[PDB]
Amino acid sequence: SEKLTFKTDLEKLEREKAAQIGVAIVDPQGEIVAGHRMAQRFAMCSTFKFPLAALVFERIDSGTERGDRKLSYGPDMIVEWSPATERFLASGHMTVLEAAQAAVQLSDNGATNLLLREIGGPAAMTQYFRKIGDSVSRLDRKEPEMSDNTPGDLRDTTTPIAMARTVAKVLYGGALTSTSTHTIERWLIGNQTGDATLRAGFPKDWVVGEKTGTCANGGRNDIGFFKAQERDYAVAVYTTAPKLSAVERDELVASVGQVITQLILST
Ligand SMILES: *C(=O)[C@H]([C@@H](C)O)[C@H]1CC(SCCNC=N)=C(C(=O)O)N1
Ligand code: NA
Repeated sequence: SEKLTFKTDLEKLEREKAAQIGVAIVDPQGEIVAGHRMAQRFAMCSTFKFPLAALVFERIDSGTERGDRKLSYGPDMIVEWSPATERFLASGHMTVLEAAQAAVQLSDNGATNLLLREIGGPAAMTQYFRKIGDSVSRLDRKEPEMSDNTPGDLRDTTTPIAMARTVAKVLYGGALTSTSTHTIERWLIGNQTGDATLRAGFPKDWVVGEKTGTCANGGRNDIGFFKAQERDYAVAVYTTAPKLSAVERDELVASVGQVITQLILST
């Protein structure tokens, strides 16, 4: 059984790395292909920035937001890991689209918070999840405190299956116009932060786009999509590995990518 091999290999990683590994893979309609701990809650950390960008694109599509609107800010908006926000600080603003692209592709925290300020805060992010059919994912705080990942805390969490289904809804389920869907996919493909994680474990000919996260207390996550030839999939990987170094957590997620690949290729 290829799915048994998948389960067994993930459990071997868990045991040897002292880790918990949550995975869900779904088809474009949100039907389950495979998973592991798929309805266990994990901290979203930076992975929520992909759904945030989807919210922004939905508002742009609808006309309730403009992509080129200038969002002004001062140094108060600079928090840890805000590379683009820092570069644009002297100019005094970033546009909605510049901020969204920095949030997705650099995981820029300042840019994320700038968009959160604009779209109605964590409550509004959570409302968007509910609107697209996700009753599980919740944002409670801005960055970086939302990534605290205190054991047991249900704030700022999702499950692998809820998030994989949200990804499928955004990319394949008509949440966005064709133009906006294409743009967000290109942003995910061009992500600058995921070279050593999930996509490092996929075949080089698969089209892959993803959004990473790193949380306190050993969280390392990666969510997105892959196209294996003509077949499209949405995937969410959430891991917790307190005893590993940062490099080893990257490698753990890449290893999960290889386990996913073995399943897809062999089935
Ligand atoms: C998201 O999970 C965190 C945010 C909560 O601070 C950011 C930080 C990182 S990695 C830290 C250094 N970044 C780049 N060199 C990520 C990430 O996407 O892995 N998101
Ligand atoms: Na300020």
